[PDB]
Amino acid sequence: AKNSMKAREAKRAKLVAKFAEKRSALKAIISDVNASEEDRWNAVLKLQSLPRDSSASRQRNRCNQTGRPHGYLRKFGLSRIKVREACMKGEIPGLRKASW
Amino acid sequence: QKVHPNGIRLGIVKPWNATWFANTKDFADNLDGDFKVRQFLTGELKKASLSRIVIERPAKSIRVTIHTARPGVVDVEKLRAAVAKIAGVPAQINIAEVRKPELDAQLVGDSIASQLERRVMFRRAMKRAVQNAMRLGAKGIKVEVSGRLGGAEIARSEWYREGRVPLHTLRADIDYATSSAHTQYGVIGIKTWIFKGEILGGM
Amino acid sequence: ISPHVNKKARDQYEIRTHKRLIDIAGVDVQISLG
RNA sequence: GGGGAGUACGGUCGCAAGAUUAAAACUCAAAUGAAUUGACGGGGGCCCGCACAAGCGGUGGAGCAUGUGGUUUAAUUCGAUGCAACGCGAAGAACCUUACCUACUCUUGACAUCCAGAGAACUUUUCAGAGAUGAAUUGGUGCCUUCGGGAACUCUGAGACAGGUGCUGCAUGGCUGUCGUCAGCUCGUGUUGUGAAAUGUUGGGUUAAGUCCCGCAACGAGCGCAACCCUUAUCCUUGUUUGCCAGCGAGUAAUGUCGGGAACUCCAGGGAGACUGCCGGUGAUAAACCGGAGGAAGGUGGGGAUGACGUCAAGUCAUCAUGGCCCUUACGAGUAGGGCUACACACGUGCUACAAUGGCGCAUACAGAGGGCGGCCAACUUGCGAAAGUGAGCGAAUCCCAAAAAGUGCGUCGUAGUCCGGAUUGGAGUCUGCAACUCGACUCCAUGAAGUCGGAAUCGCUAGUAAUCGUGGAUCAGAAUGCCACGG
Repeated sequence: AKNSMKAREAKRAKLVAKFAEKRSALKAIISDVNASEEDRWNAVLKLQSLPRDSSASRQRNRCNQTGRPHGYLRKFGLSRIKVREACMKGEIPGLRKASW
Repeated sequence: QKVHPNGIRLGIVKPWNATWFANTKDFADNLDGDFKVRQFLTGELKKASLSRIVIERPAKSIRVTIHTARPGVVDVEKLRAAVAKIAGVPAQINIAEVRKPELDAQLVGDSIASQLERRVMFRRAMKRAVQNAMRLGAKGIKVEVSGRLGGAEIARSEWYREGRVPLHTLRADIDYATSSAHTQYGVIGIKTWIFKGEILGGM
Repeated sequence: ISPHVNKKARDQYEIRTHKRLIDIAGVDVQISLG
């Protein structure tokens, strides 16, 4: 990736751990069946104001050794390309080629 | 075209460079840790003849093994302390001598890589390696240097093979390694294969 | 397997996990006194 | 020397056609002979592949989905282009992603090292703004002690530097497609030839196979073939829970429910088995071939993995890396809203149809494989329903996803634009998310388009295959007609 595209995601990860409690709490008012409709609106209002990048939805899982946005695999944290190169070198434990 | 020699033989005759059980959560972190450790150790042990960093994780720790031609050059406290930092877990570091360091594909390529960065004849470097190996008792060896060779405007790929290198035989104990000589013309790849005899009986 | 396209070209890896129960680096022990 | 040219002019000869004698200017750096290696031939011989034939089901036609082109657009980022690009990179574009566009913003910078100085970090809470940011507002101000010190983080300043999904894949590495899992591709030594080279590697049989056997100026060897690996067929041995339940007794509305069992299914570690080994025939007593016995399995048992040397300056500088080039108050950086989803249309790949071997309602049966913690979500209640309350269990042979569907049983439709088909649209919602207008999925209600088996042409398939039927997974907040996989 571009170094900025990597940087954008560090920031996002920082901004999600920061506001998790607050966001989650707000959201858990825009919901509560036996809440107040008036207070419901105030919860909606505060969640418009929190940094957008504090939404976890706004994170794109990226390759840890490069920063490839596509082709990701969660188990490893790498793109296909890096998963493979790691596996072949014997650097992912347990993971070999498979036939059946 | 061709499968990775270490890849296909993992489990058959080729051990793993990483041995730790993780559940999915940890698995991807452990992997990123290992990369940082490797990237660090490699970047520090540039003039220590490094081949292979084996990263165990015995419970909540990280044991490294710098297999090296130069246990002397390896300092160790600083490495141990540095790894322990990156991993964030009480790290050990063990050392293993590569006894015959010219029958190690990684070093052999690293050698040729250095030599090509110092402006040596690619045929000279390639050929000396083949001979040293076949003398020290390689059952065979291939070396393929690929790039702008002697700074040619067109990239080509020359390779010399002596002995057997039976890549389709899985019981064959083949050591493979890519190196890269970075030069004024560009990158120059050094693939090295070294056949050290079929292992009957499995891993 | 390809850095770019070539979609039909593909490697398939597995991680098998073995699990043994005994009822009195790489192995994950989990003792359960019930 | 090759062209000029056996030509011009002159002479001679001829009825003529023309013959014969025979230049030059100019021009080119060759023209040429023989032989060698390849490639090619609408040359020959011999062989193989779902190559054709034989079949079976498709595409082409419809509506949708998806990709591409074209066009449009402020932008519709960039790449992939016969085979071998076109459901491809992308294993999942509302924002983010994002590379593009418009607008607002910043230049030692979003990101990095160095240096100096200041401030712990951080924490509220607030105004302005689309937001980035900027100015105000409180709490906290710890570590490590040389104690002007360690760190570390924050901020500002300095210039070195940073940054670039900018260009070059025709400078590269790495990776990949392709011939094709085709049976080839070569070397040493010896021999032959002035030599390029040849021989080996050809020839007689044979094989899936340069597979093997004989011949033979070749003798050996290497990379390929095969084997070694995974899986699947059957058996044994070790063990027995979270799986099992034969024989066991006791229950429950039913439950392997539960005592108990270790039998069996199964799970998983270790072994056994298939070798043309055996018999008969055939052939050169060769290789091998045809057939038979035993056997779960027969001649490579089935499937997978494994891709020789190279070919296409094939693909990828946008995964990454990298030579050079270029940009550095901008080709770097932040943000907000658009866009990649546009559409006169063309094509590629799909999905669903056109119906009775069917639809429809009801009743009832048999799977495999996989996934799951900010996850999978039982039960209950509520709702027509999406779901919502709400509440267990489960990091899993335990709990959950979870229902198999084709099938079978009995009705109904009565063969048509229908009890086919499902588009489109109106309306009412649920859910995810800061946010579903552009541009999500889902539900309900209604609406019920095209289509009545598809020209030329063309694609896939030789067996648990095709066809058909559901099922799971990655990516993933949400979004699968694609993809990977699983069984009937």
